[PDB]
Amino acid sequence: ERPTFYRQELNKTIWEVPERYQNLSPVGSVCAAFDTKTGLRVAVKKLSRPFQSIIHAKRTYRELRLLKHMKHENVIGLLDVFTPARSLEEFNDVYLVTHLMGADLNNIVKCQKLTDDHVQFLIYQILRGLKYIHSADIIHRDLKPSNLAVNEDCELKILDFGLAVATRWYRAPEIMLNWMHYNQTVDIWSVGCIMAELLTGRTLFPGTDHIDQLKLILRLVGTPNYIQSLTQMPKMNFANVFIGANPLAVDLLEKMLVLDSDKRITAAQALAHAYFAQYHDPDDEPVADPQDQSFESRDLLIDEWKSLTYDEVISFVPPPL
Ligand SMILES: CCCCCCCCO[C@@H]1O[C@H](CO)[C@@H](O)[C@H](O)[C@H]1O
Repeated sequence: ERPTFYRQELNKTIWEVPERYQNLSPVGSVCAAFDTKTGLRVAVKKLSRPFQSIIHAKRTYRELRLLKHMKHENVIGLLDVFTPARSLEEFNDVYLVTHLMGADLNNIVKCQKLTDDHVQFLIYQILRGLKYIHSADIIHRDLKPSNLAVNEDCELKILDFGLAVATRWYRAPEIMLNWMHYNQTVDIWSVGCIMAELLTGRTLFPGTDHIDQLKLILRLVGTPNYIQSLTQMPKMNFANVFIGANPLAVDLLEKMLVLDSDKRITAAQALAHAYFAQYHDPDDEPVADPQDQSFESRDLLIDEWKSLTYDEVISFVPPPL
């Protein structure tokens, strides 16, 4: 049951891992390995400093639990979680294992010319995935082409949250102006820009800095403070803009790239949209199981949070095959 572990020096860090994980190679805390058992390419993350203090011990607990909970075909899943520790008394480090995908959306877009057929399929999957994360009270906030992975079968997974500027390009306006209580539809704005890049092959808002990213946005959607001082920009007609896009692609877009986060279509509404008629299937578009958050109101010592995390690691069961 317990694997043989081996040890290794990598970026001034000694990694200790089960012997199934071979060829460890860091990228930028995170190593790519080859899982000889499963013949699968994997990423292995070793956690930075769990149990650092009390607020981290607790954050490590909460987020491990959130991650264990993820089970959906369009969302990164946990293949494995382990520690070389042989007892709670010596438990310090925690390792996470997920599979490494092969391609992602940015390397794809920068190499091949997609048809509307390809686009409809990719976005459906992204939205189906987004429906699920949102339903689990999560707000991803860095949705970008490089963190949208696709494997051989063209199955796409959303990758990069509770885990780890090209991002500013896909960021919702309200996220750049330090709103404090922003909405889940910040993620739908991201989808809209990704979608626009799929339809055309080009970056919609390739802006350098904050205010300038924003000048570029105003130039598409027209002007809605330092804004009561910004130039008059009239609203562009999206059909005149996206020369080729299925007029259904354009209507969905018109509803994603809206400034008022209150009027922006949700993940669930967008799935029901006529652009997705061939894939839309309401009885296989599931939401997250309720999770218990009793611990959320507990006030324990660091070795209690560590005790609990330990027990989560130990109890983890991997995906069947
Ligand atoms: C220069 C334009 C910047 C963006 C304009 C408004 C962005 C989103 O809109 C606003 O965002 C808030 C948080 O999500 C909400 O509380 C507001 O009700 C909503 O209208």
